[PDB]
Amino acid sequence: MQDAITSVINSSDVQGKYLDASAIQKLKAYFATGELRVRAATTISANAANIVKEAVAKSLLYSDITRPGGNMYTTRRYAACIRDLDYYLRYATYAMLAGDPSILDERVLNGLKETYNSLGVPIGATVQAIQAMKEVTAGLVGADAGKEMGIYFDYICSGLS
Amino acid sequence: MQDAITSVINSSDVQGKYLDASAIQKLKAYFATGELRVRAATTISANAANIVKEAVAKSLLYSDITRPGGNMYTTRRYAACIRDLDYYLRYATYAMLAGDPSILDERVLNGLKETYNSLGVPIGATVQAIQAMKEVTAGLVGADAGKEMGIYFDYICSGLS
Amino acid sequence: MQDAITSVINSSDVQGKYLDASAIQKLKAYFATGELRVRAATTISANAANIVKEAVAKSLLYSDITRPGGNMYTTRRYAACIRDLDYYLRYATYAMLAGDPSILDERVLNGLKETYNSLGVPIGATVQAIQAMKEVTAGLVGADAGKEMGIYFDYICSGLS
Amino acid sequence: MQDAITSVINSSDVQGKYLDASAIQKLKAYFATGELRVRAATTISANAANIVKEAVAKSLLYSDITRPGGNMYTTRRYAACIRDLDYYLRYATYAMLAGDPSILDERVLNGLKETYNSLGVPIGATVQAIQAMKEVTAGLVGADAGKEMGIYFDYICSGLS
Amino acid sequence: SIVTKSIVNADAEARYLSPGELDRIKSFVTSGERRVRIAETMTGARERIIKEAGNQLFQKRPDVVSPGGNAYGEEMTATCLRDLDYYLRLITYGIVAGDVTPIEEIGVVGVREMYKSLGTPIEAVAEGVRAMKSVATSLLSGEDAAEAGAYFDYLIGAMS
Amino acid sequence: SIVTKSIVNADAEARYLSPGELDRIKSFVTSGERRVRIAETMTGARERIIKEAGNQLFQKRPDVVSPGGNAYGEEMTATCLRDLDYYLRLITYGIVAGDVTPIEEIGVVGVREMYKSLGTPIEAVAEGVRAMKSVATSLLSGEDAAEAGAYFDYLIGAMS
Amino acid sequence: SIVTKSIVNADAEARYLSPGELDRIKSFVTSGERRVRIAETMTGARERIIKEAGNQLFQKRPDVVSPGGNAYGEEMTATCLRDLDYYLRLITYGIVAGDVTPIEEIGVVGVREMYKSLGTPIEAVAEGVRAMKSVATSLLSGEDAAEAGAYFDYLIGAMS
Amino acid sequence: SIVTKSIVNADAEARYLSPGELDRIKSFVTSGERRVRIAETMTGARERIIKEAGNQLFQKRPDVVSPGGNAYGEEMTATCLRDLDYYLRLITYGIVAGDVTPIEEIGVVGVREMYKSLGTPIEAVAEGVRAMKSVATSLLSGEDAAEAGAYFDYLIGAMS
Amino acid sequence: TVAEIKLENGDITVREFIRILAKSDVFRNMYWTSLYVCKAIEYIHRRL
Amino acid sequence: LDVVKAAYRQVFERDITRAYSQGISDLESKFKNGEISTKEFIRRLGKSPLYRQQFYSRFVNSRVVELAARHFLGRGLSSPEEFSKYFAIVTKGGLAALVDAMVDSTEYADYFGEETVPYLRGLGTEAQECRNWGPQIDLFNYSAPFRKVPQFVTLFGDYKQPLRDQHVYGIGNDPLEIQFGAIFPKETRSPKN
Amino acid sequence: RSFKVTACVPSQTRIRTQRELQNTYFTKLVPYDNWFREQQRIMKMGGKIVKVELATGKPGTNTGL
Amino acid sequence: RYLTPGGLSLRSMRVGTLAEKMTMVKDEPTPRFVELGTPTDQMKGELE
Ligand SMILES: *[C@H](C)[C@H]1/C(=C/c2[nH]c(/C=C3N=C(/C=C4\NC(=O)C(CC)=C4C)C(C)=C\3CCC(=O)O)c(CCC(=O)O)c2C)NC(=O)[C@@H]1C
Ligand SMILES: CCC1=C(C)/C(=C/C2=NC(=C\c3[nH]c(/C=C4\NC(=O)[C@H](C)[C@H]4CC)c(C)c3CCC(=O)O)/C(CCC(=O)O)=C2C)NC1=O
Ligand SMILES: CCC1=C(C)/C(=C/C2=NC(=C\c3[nH]c(/C=C4\NC(=O)[C@H](C)[C@H]4CC)c(C)c3CCC(=O)O)/C(CCC(=O)O)=C2C)NC1=O
Ligand SMILES: CCC1=C(C)/C(=C/C2=NC(=C\c3[nH]c(/C=C4\NC(=O)[C@H](C)[C@H]4CC)c(C)c3CCC(=O)O)/C(CCC(=O)O)=C2C)NC1=O
Ligand SMILES: CCC1=C(C)/C(=C/C2=NC(=C\c3[nH]c(/C=C4\NC(=O)[C@H](C)[C@H]4CC)c(C)c3CCC(=O)O)/C(CCC(=O)O)=C2C)NC1=O
Repeated sequence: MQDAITSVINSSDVQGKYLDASAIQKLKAYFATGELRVRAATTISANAANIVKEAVAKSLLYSDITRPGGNMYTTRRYAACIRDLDYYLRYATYAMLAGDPSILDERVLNGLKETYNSLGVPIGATVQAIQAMKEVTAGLVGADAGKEMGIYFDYICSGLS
Repeated sequence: MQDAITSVINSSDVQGKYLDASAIQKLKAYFATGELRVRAATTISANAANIVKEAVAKSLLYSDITRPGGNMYTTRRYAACIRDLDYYLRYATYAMLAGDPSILDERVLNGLKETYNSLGVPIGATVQAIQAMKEVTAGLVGADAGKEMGIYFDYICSGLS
Repeated sequence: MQDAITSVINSSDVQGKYLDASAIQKLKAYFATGELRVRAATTISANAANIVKEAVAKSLLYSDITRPGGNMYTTRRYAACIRDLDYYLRYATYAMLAGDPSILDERVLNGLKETYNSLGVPIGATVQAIQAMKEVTAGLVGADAGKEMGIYFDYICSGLS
Repeated sequence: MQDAITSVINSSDVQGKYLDASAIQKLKAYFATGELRVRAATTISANAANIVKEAVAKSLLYSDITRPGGNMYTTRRYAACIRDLDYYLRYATYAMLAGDPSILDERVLNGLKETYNSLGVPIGATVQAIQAMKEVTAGLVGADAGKEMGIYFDYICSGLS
Repeated sequence: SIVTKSIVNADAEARYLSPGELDRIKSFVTSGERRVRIAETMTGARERIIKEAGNQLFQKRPDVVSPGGNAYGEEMTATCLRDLDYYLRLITYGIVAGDVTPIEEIGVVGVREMYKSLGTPIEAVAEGVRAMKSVATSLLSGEDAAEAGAYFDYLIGAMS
Repeated sequence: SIVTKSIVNADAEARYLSPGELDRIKSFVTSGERRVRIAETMTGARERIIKEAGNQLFQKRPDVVSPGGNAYGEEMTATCLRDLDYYLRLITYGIVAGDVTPIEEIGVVGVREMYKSLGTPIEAVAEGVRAMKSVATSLLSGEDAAEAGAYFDYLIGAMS
Repeated sequence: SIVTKSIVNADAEARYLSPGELDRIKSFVTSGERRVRIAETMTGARERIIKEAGNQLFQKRPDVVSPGGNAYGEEMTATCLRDLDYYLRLITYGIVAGDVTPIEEIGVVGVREMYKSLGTPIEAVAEGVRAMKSVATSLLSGEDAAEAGAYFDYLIGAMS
Repeated sequence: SIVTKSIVNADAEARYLSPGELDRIKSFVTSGERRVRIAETMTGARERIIKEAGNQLFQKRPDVVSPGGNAYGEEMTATCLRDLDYYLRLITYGIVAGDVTPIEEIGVVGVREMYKSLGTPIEAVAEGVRAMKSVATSLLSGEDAAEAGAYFDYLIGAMS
Repeated sequence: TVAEIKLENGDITVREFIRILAKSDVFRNMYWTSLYVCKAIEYIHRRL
Repeated sequence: LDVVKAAYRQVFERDITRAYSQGISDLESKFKNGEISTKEFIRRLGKSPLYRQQFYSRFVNSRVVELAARHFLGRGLSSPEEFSKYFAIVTKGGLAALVDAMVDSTEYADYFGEETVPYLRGLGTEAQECRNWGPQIDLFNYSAPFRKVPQFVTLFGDYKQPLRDQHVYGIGNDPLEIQFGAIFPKETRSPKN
Repeated sequence: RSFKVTACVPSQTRIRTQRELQNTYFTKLVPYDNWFREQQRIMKMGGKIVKVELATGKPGTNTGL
Repeated sequence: RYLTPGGLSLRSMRVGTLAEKMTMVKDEPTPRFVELGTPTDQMKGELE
């Protein structure tokens, strides 16, 4: 739940002392990179229905999985697969705006073995969808913002496998 | 640890009475089909390495799970999975001969839902593979013993979940 | 959930094919016995307090499972036990009428073996109850429809044991 | 731990040939005399306490070594020798069913000689006890089964001496 | 049974069942029809075999009956005759089971210190089952009373 | 030997052999004259099977006979036939023993270690004893080949 | 890596980081820029190595490509170039790490059980990675081909 | 059939057929039930003969399915299994009729001018039915495979 | 039934009928008294 | 005699000579001779049919490896690779190889060695780890052979996982989803927890 | 098959861990199947095997454990 | 309205209710030598 601000003032609360100059320097390291994230979080929010559109066509479409016998065959399953991908963009922008992958341990990595195993979701196609989604996102957002966003995409698929 | 013989012994022991005529009818039913199971337990233990490379190649290979991301992408995890699946064929033909699924319940089926959710394997692809092991054995020892095998494969997949 | 028509659609949907001449005789064997099963259900429901009466009269009454040192003894636990036997018969009406045991595996066989160890009621008396319910039913409905009702009786007994 | 079955297999393999005609006649010699060996075994397994009960009363009791000053004056020692004598009958039974002293050679003989002299056990008092016990079993089992009883109790009596 | 003792021996070696073990189960079910004739024969002669073997028990050992012993009481012998019937409950099981596997965990495991606690002599039971054996070998033919007497005399030495 | 498996079973619990176990030996000894008659059909037809099952092998697996294979050349395939001829010889030890422990301690303890180094495909060896099974069972009577086919059958599964 | 292996050995003796493994690690990390421009050139020419060692394997082992072998058919021999694509991909992880614990945890520890369960000969892969080594030493310069060629030579020892 | 071949043998000499020829009809029809039992298990195992005898053919002779050969390609391999599938239909036809004459009147009049024109080697198509003989006799029992194998031998005898 | 005939009259709605159902002693005995507290928070949250 | 009392007490968790009147008596005689060492007396006890009737055929193979380590090694499993070494031995040769791979280990002979009995190594007798602090003292209790679901592998794998889907207050606060009843995994009946 | 062995195995850790020292130079029957894992274990501690003598087993069999 | 993911394995991972969840049958077609052998006319009467 916490961010780079509320990890510093949580860890400096619990020692009992006030905010000191070793911890304010950690806040200024977040405040120097804060302007980079708000430009990064704006452009993904205007293209959330289009990053998902291209990345499904990057790795998922015209496969076994799109075809019958695969998993995303029925229209009912298909939309869901966009929707079960669209949380992975919205929660990754929240952790990019936070500067901490503490949202991602908390909202979007709880059942993520056990929901997907108890629904017939293949894990190995979701990890292949996400670095197909990371490549089009870092192309859309830039080289500098792409590696900060690239931590929180690779935080998800490492916890998902 | 019980047989289809000794369960009729034990269920006529908690009541404390002797062997009734329907209890001897349960023992004469098992003695009548006694030689059928031993003609199957030779032939399945003959081809115990041939079924495990057939049912895996039927419903588990060339999917995404052998591809990276999935739970069969490692050579540590391919050889663990054949070790995970040789146990299901070996304990079934143990339970074929005894006529009792009590061997499966306290040797295989006790911690199997709880380890598989802990290690993060697909239960849905395992229960695919044990059900893929059904029609290979049904097409090997004939339809009579295979339908008698199918009560003990469908006790495994019922007890996985 | 699904029945004999929905499953053979869903067996032929996930292959991607149409309804071939190898699946129409699965429907034609269902539609030939379509008039047989509807007469089978309408004599179950007219006798449904007597099939559950004659089933316990051969197994549970005048034994020492209804002794004061017994599981059945308090009348809270009796009226549950008739009702826990009501729900085995009424869903067995359904699966015979559907032609597929999938409604049994969703609601009756949900967690029933793991509730019973958590309660302490015996399982070995319950298979004696339903197999006493099977011999009452096939005499009442008829030796044709008692055969197909005997499958869905023993499918519960395969899941309890 | 080899058998008359196996020693004619082992002598046929240290040559490296098949089962010849001389190897057949050794085997049919075993199968002709093997039927009375099982009938000899049931009697000595039945009277395994009654034989040792009067074997000590013939030779051990009311002598110097069960007197004070003797070896067997302690109740540990008198319990040990009955434990020593029940093993000598049980292993000679195991030598009787195989028909060879190779069962008697591996288990019991390698440590009786040097440790009875280490523990002060009189071997020269032990040997007439067990060859009295070889006399009382021939009256119990019959004369024709008594001769091959007499050749392995001699093999113990040669190994002690 | 002989099936479970073939299985849990072959489960500890983590292999399948050997064909040396698979003829053992195959010859067992062919000879199972003989021993279930014995189980109907022992069960029908149940009420006869208790009272006469106890009658031979009393003349051999009167210490249970006499005062100073345990069963000096008109209820206290009635639990003794039920206790003999508890063992013939087991003897007809292992004849059908083809082993002494129902003799073991129901009847013989804790009996050396159970009877030490209760004050009954464990040696005194060992002739009562032997007096039961001498009547049970009389009603049965000798090619079947040899094996049915062999299940008894396992338990005789296992008591003492 | 099925006798030796019973001795180590009864020695490991420090007890005599149960009458369930002695019934197995009594069925083994009275069938032992039948056991030698199984081997005499196979010894007298030893050269018939190996020349047949060589040709049964080399149609199903001619990757061996083609060059680059493990037994290429007529000096090598004579050694491949005596590797078959050991296994027909060993089965006649295992039939008359009753157990599979002469097949084990002679042939299949380290057979996945030797044939790994020797370069031969062990799946072709498991084909080869299966090619040896189909002709040798047809030479026997069908009741004797039910028991004798099982000693063939453990040699199939313990290969691969 | 080596840095894991130096910690894990020093953690087992429960001391601090020794002057020994302070200088193994420092000599590793000042060679860290040299190994990545070794490992880039493998990934920079991954389509040439797979095509050349694919050309080099199938002339050495024509039993594989010929029908009845495992990689037969245009879908199956495309998978054997993919089966070698992983092992070239793993070697670049081992060159960067400076050890073979990327090779060990991903591509070694269950190989012989898997390739027996797939039907392929195990030693035919051991020729192919050895043929993959013979085109990788022609890429690099001489003093680096001894370093990167040792990681190929580890993978041969896991197979055979 | 032998009924057709004996009517027209008696039709040219224009009299009623002899009891020496009528008894051959009587032995034909009384053994008529057994020959349908040979055929009706081959028709039920029709797909699992041709897929393996084809794969035993291309493994034994690889130049046919190799490119440059006649049966190269997934279409040409499929039509060169129908050329094997057609003969399994006629062998099941010859087993029912009792004689080789529904093969001689259908399958083998002009094969040496058919496959000379089509380009396939006639020696290789005689090898495939030899692979079909070694598959189908293994799927049949010990006694009945000899009478089925003679019609397999006539098909190889007509091409060679 | 005195909770029930208010619904059959129309004097209460169904949402008021569920509240007057699960405040009874038969619901309180079955799922509150005979359970752990945070089990019984979760199970009434599961049903309603 | 009180050594061979405690050797049964260490392996079989209680004195089954005193309480069940049974134990193989030929093995004590080779033990009391000084013929076999105390390492061998454990190992020939571990391959006995008394052990596999008591601690091998009643449990899952993953539960046996956690239960054998508390018997012979005297400690819990410390690492998931150190579990996974011993679990391959159970598929190799079953019980007789598993007790062979653990009693002949260098973890055994460094600590117990040659002529002493194994003793369980609790807190205070040596330093104890922090990774498996929970299920080690839980394994050292007498209620250890009734934990049927395995302890270590359900949490050695869980440390690499993210937070598993359950109820927020533990798995015992999560009812089985059926039509009625409110059944619960009672944590005291069978330790799911 | 089993054979006795006289071996003296010092520990080389009892200075560190401070345990009760058990006095080596033992004699024990090690069986044939378990010996080379136990023999290699004497080499890892650097102990010196003095005498190995075949107690029981009759060296040269092909069957019979 | 909702259910716990461990509870969906209890409901729908059975043997009977698995064909609606994932793929199960995967029918191989007629092999191409069989469909090359038919005369593209599966029925004929008098013209036999
Ligand atoms: C008996 C008639 C004579 C006698 C014997 C006596 N023996 C012992 C002690 C031991 N005897 C053995 C021998 C064996 N143990 C075996 O397991 C086997 C193979 C089945 C054999 C041959 C051993 C090893 C011992 C030592 C073990 C122990 O003592 O517990 C004693 C006890 C000696 C003591 O001081 O403890 C005695 C008294 N004594 C007699 O009266 C007879 C001459
Ligand atoms: C990163 C670690 C890793 C390994 C080791 C690995 C092996 C691996 N090899 C496979 C197949 C294969 N691999 C081969 C390989 C070969 N054929 C030959 O004869 C040659 C010797 C050889 C390679 C040059 C073949 C033929 C198959 C297909 C097997 C089949 O479908 O029957 C498959 C199954 C198909 C699939 O991938 O879906 C796996 C999982 N996969 C991995 O992810
Ligand atoms: C005797 C009863 C019994 C069984 C069955 C059992 C299984 C068991 N399976 C394991 C792992 C496993 N089981 C599987 C199996 C599968 N995962 C998949 O993706 C496939 C769908 C499926 C097989 C086809 C895999 C891949 C692992 C390894 C996971 C890992 O190493 O992290 C482990 C952890 C040990 C290890 O990973 O080395 C155990 C203890 N234990 C037992 O005691
Ligand atoms: C179809 C879906 C469905 C299922 C699975 C269902 C199962 C079911 N059967 C139950 C109880 C019960 N089950 C029995 C069992 C029996 N009666 C006997 O006396 C015999 C011993 C035995 C059967 C022959 C008993 C006695 C109870 C009451 C237990 C108790 O109140 O303690 C309970 C516990 C309910 C309670 O006790 O409050 C449930 C949930 N109800 C359903 O709607
Ligand atoms: C029932 C009597 C009967 C026979 C004998 C028959 C033969 C026959 N085989 C043909 C083709 C063929 N047959 C083969 C067969 C083979 N190629 C090889 O090299 C192998 C040796 C061999 C099979 C084992 C091939 C490849 C063709 C296609 C010829 C081509 O496309 O060049 C064709 C032309 C296309 C067709 O109709 O299939 C005929 C008529 N047809 C019949 O109705």
